Amino acid sequence: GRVIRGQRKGAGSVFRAHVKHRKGAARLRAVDFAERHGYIKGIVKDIIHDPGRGAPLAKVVFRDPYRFKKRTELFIAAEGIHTGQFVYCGKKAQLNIGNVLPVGTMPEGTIVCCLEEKPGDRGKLARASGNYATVISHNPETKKTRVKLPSGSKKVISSANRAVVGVVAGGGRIDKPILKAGRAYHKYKAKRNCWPRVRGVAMNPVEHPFGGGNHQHIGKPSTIRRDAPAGRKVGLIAARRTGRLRGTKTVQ
Amino acid sequence: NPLFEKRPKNFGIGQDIQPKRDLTRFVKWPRYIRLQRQRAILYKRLKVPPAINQFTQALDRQTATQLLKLAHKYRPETKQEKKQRLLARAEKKAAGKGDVPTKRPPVLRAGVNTVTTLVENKKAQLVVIAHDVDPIELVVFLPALCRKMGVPYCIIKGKARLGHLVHRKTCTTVAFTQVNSEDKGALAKLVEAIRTNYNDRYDEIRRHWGGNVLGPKSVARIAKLEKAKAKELA
Amino acid sequence: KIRTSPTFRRPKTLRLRRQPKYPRKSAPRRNKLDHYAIIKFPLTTESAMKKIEDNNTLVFIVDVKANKHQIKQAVKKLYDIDVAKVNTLIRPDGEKKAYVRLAPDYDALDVANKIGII
Amino acid sequence: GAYKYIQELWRKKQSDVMRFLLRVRCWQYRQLSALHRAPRPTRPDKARRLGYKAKQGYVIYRIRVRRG
RNA sequence: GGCGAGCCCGAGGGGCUCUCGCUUCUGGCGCCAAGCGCCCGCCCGGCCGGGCGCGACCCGCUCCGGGGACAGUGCCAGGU
RNA sequence: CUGUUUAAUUAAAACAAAGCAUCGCGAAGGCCCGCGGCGGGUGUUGACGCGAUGUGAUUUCUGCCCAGUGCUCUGAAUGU
RNA sequence: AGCGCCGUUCCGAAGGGACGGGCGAUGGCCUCCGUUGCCCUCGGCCGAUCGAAAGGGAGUCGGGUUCAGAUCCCCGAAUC
Ligand SMILES: [Mg+2]
Ligand SMILES: [Mg+2]
Ligand SMILES: [Mg+2]
Ligand SMILES: [Mg+2]
Ligand SMILES: [Mg+2]
Ligand SMILES: [Mg+2]
Ligand SMILES: [Mg+2]
Ligand SMILES: [Mg+2]
Ligand SMILES: [Mg+2]
Ligand SMILES: [Mg+2]
Ligand SMILES: [Mg+2]
Ligand SMILES: [Mg+2]
Ligand SMILES: [Mg+2]
Ligand SMILES: [Mg+2]
Ligand SMILES: [Mg+2]
Repeated sequence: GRVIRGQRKGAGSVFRAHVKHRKGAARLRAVDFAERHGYIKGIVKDIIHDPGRGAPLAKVVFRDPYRFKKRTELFIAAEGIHTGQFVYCGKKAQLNIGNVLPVGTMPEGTIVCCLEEKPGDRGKLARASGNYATVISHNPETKKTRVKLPSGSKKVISSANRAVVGVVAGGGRIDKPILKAGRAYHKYKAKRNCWPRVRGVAMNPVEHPFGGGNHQHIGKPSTIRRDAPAGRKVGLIAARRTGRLRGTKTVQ
Repeated sequence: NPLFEKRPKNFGIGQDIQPKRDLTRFVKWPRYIRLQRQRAILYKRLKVPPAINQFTQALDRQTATQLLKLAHKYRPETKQEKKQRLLARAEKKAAGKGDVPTKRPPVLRAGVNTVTTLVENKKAQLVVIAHDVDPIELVVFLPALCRKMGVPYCIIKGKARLGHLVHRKTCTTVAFTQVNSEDKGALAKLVEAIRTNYNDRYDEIRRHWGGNVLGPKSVARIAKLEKAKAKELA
Repeated sequence: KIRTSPTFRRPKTLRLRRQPKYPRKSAPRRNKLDHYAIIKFPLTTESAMKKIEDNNTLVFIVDVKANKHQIKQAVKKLYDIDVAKVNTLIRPDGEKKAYVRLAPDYDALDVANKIGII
Repeated sequence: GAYKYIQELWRKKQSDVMRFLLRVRCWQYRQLSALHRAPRPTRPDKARRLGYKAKQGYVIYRIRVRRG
């Protein structure tokens, strides 16, 4: 009869993201004439650590092509850039690490990251630390571009959206074991209040469909369909196949 | 003269900043501007019924001005001179002791109701209509009624311009009923050109369908496609 | 007519000054906090008399709505004496007590002898 | 006069000449606020048969409600 | 517009078809115009103080893109 | 293991823990809040991320059963 | 339905102020300046407002004084 923990997550009362010490949203520059009919050069001031994120944030200063003012943007620092390196943003920019340019111009097999789903989405895909997307196809007519995302999915996107070249800095971040609960607590304290993660079979039937019984067992098939109501989707959600995997999943 | 040199500024991609341009095509207009602007584009895109296509097709700048100069002689009598003539009437009546010392002056009739009650009884020699009316339904029925009654009807541009003669802000229609003996010929000379333009072509106007015009950005692309296809066929 | 910026703002229009055809109130109200209503009565306590001769300052129980400038003006208008400074405090009972220091040329003893307190 | 004509024309509001006008006016009113002031009634005959007279003191408001 | 590249015909040249302008060795600066051609009032055909255009091209019916008669919305019906 | 636990009968073998596995989701999305809006949390987020479960330092082991109950996928050949 | 609620930059004509120049009027010893009305040019709020007697926040110290006050009152010495 009581709302479960996974159901209380959507209320946003105490489960809000700790966004106090966040430096800024990681987004690219706005598409304009100086970007679609040439390129502009900017200077990287410094890279900083964003709490709750493994990818560093590089501050880049560009010169406004219309007003006398310097524009500061926060990009995702690709691995292999240093303070003082000139970063070029535009259509006819040279293919180098750090420079952003539309995917319709780069050749096949280009390892890029921080791209956009739609032209103007301003850097939404492949933003985690050490991830990249691989361009595999091109279409001159009916402009489309096939990319392979870090999840292995091959998605077709527009040929006008941009992507910075290179892999995100901070790779291999998951190779280190947390090695104790204190480091996990300090990690999740900057992200959000979701760490304790009490098992469902430990509590009572009032707070979870799995709790109860004199023996700490589930009693019901953990595989639950997609049509289950709120507060009922627990355990595996529409598990098409369970158990230890045998090779590659190869699912589209 | 010794040192008067030129400083050519390069306004390209990244040499110098861009100067101040018109930017009228990209300025963010208010909501009441954006609503009243795209209404014309909608009227041009949608296939308007043949009952609206009667309007937006009016007299040229010559015959309309001629009709206005003709109507300027039979304008409705203003309130100032109305009070003047009503004050003079009671005086000259006691002076001369006459029944009707002033002949009824021929004047045009204003108002859609008056125009309709005149054309239904066949009392109007001519009808002139405005097209800047916002609710078109108050006017769509009039051209068919004049076609059925056989009277000459003509549409003109500007309800305010139609309006100024009647001394009011907005006037929909005006009916000519009585014309002087010396302007009868000038009126009959133009009713013929009005009949051959509107009355005799009523079937073609009713069968004509306007609108259905795409934007230039959508016409240029289809022109490119048809050119590339013609260059492939031959 | 050139639009230097793509942002449309409200045009600076003319605003007429408020010219009332008739006053909403017939006559202005009388200032109740006058010079005689600012101060009420001096204190005759031993602590107040100690400040008379040893400090050349007077003690006055005044209204709570009066500030230092109003107290100074009321004293100058009522007793025709100069004022150095005024220290006001709200008593725990709700009244306001003001220590008003006279100028060195004036003596508090003669002011006290002239106005009641000795 | 003409109000009878306008009434008998508005009665058949499923023809093309009336459907086009209704659709254009619905689109125009969709962009405006939920409540605003129409300076003149869109249906003069319908306002007259309800009690609206063309004189000072009578106001016309246009307001939209959620269907359902 | 050739300070440019052309596949071609061709003696000078032409445009059937086209790429398009000028920021990539460097932790610097870059705005509120130089010039040119005209229009006024003041010093006898001069100085000073101002105005317009080109610089910075023209025309047009959506601010620019991506979907789109679908998605979503209201009502009803059947599953869970 | 350190840590937490029934204020006022329990301090534990219980809970939690790193670690080990599995499931859904490429944003017109996944999991939820909400009487209402293309309203809100995750999200100043983008698969080294988010959301939902099981087991519970390290080492070695992870046996056999899809019949049933659950989950998932397919062809308007095929019944209701 | 509604007391109203969600929403805080979203779908808003959401800058009422100033540097300077020009026209016009007014006042002070109309020599010279201070204002008012109008015109031109320029001017992103990161959206009103509230939110800390431990956060940020310019500037007072020494001696003496009462039955109850002290960086507050007096003397003397400074400062914003
Ligand atoms: Mg647990
Ligand atoms: Mg239990
Ligand atoms: Mg239950
Ligand atoms: Mg059992
Ligand atoms: Mg009115
Ligand atoms: Mg569009
Ligand atoms: Mg606890
Ligand atoms: Mg105990
Ligand atoms: Mg969401
Ligand atoms: Mg273990
Ligand atoms: Mg087993
Ligand atoms: Mg099976
Ligand atoms: Mg405050
Ligand atoms: Mg002291
Ligand atoms: Mg004490």
